[PDB]
Amino acid sequence: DMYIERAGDITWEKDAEVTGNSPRLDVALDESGDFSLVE
Amino acid sequence: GETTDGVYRVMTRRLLGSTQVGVGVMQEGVFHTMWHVTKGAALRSGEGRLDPYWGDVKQDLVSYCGPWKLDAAWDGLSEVQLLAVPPGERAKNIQTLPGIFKTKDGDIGAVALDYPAGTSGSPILDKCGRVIGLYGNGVVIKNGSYVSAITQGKRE
Ligand SMILES: O=C(Nc1ccc2c(c1)CNC2)c1cc2ncccc2s1
Repeated sequence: DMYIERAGDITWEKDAEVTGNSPRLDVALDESGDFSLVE
Repeated sequence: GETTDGVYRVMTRRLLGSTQVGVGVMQEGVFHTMWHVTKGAALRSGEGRLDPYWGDVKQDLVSYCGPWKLDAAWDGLSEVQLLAVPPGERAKNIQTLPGIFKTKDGDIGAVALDYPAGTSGSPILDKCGRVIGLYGNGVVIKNGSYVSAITQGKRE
């Protein structure tokens, strides 16, 4: 049985940790909502 | 129960202890999450019940108490922040520049950040604090890491 709990306000934080790359990938989306890589 | 705007954890007591299966956004009295988090099942908020209102397995989105309210979009240029709510850990903003998912039906933003599967439904924000999409549906790359799409719904 599922329940929800508050975890915070939705705001932008100035000087948050900046990480992660920006990959450009060829993908396909099937009828079940699952993504897959096309190569 | 609690209908204040904000980010919420989606929890279950079906498995061992209390387990976090995902996250969602409360905005304008509507709860927004990814379909794979709840599978369209009802939710509890204190003593109150939240019933599903709209959902789609292909978009992997679901709204409760009313129609989908989030309509902001990534501008295709600027950095964004993932407001990650990891299981058992405090909400944390992480800024990143999104990549691109190129599909036969158009391009979609993508964030390359790795978090537990129980973080699915965490919102992605623009510099004004607007929710431009939810994190949790994407693909696994060569090294085993995840790249999620910036999944956004349509506000009717
Ligand atoms: O498996 C996942 N997501 C998902 C599950 C079931 C379905 C869909 C997506 C869409 N169709 C049904 C993951 C989300 C995630 N986040 C960060 C790191 C690793 C993962 S794996």
